[PDB]
Amino acid sequence: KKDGCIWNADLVGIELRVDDAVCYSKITSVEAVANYSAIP
Amino acid sequence: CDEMVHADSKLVSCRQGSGNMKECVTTGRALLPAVNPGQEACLHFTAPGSPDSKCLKIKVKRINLKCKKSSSYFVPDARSRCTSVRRCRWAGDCQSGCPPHFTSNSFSDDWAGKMDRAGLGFSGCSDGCGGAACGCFNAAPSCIFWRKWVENPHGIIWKVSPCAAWVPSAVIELTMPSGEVRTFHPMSGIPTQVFKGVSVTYLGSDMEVSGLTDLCEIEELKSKKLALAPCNQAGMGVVGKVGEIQCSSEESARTIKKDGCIWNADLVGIELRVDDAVCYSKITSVEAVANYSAIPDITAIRGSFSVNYATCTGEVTNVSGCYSCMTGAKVSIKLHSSKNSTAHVRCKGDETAFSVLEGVHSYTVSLSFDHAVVDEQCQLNCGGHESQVTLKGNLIFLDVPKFVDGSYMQTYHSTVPTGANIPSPTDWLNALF
Repeated sequence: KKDGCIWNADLVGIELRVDDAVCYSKITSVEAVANYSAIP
Repeated sequence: CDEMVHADSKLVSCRQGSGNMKECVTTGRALLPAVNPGQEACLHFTAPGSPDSKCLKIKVKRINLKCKKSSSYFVPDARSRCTSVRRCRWAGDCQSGCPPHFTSNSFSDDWAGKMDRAGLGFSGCSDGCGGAACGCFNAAPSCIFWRKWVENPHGIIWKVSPCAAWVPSAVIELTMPSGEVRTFHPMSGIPTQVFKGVSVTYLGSDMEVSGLTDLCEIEELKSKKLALAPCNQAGMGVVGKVGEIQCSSEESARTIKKDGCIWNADLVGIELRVDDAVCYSKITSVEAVANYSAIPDITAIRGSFSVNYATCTGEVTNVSGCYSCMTGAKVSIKLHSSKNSTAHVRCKGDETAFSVLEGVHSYTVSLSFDHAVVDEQCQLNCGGHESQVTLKGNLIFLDVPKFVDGSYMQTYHSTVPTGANIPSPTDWLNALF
């Protein structure tokens, strides 16, 4: 809800059909995407 | 299920809406290890009250390598048609200097402005024939107006997406404690979050990864077959790529009428003559232009659940054979219970927990386990504790008992054991000194 935080252009996966559109996404979780250590 | 992890019910907030059966609402986070393919994993729910509890079964089916549709675009089959209305000067009265501005949508010259069966084709004048040969008797030359259509009589449409990556993913079926079964495909190599009902599943272990070049998928709407290509894609049609017309409505993918889809500058082959213009094209079909092939720790996060809420006997019947095989041996138990309920672990089984569910009759539900020797003791299954015991000789991967041929070779191997040392001892005295 706060304006300070900032989106990504065309990040969210909207795709169309003959009737109505469905949702997908291409975002990545913080874990296991680029992780080089884990604190003991 | 062989691997099983119980919840962390320390989050306790249950409203006693009904006294006979309780109610509760809870959430949290869980960390269950990845099960082998072809088997289902469990998740046990606990309540401070004893009699009632539920379960949740997560079934895996396949391991494969797909990638997520970051975009989506349609491609019609372009064709180039072109018309020509040929006024001559003082009869079309068209300007001596051709108007450098051109109205690319209306064309008031031929019937005002209407729907154009082309997607933003261009406009222009031309050189001028004038004299007795063209016959309208004026000396000065005549401008000619031309159209170009990008058209599609009977299209075959392809939808394409440039993931340009490959990460492992699997097939998951889910079992809500209520009894719902909803399917979906989680991209569990990437921390994607698929939404359904109350729960969400996410990442696993990428125990193997591989690399591959810039390729992505081509699929046909009539479903001829499935095709693969270098499959370049962006917001615009770059030179020499597979996809030139990139158009974003299937219901408008037959004709060319939606604005979303985007042309190429000077793509269509209009050429002039002394009378009228003719059509050509330089577009390339998807096939045989750049084609490089032709196709022949799973964990979940919990939302605000909708958790819901006597005498019972076990009465086993038989035992099967497996120890140290990746599936385990299957055991059958014939129970009856006056209520619909779920069971729980045998403490002395010493291999895995339990999560059975029964109807109010005498049935049997069979589960998989492995052991060196059968013990089968100490289960707090259902309602009350019962201590039933089984006995059977389990089967393991061993040698062949059928013929006992290895017995004969075992007797032959132990041959002249003392003889060699006896000859060695006498030679040892000579060799040492």
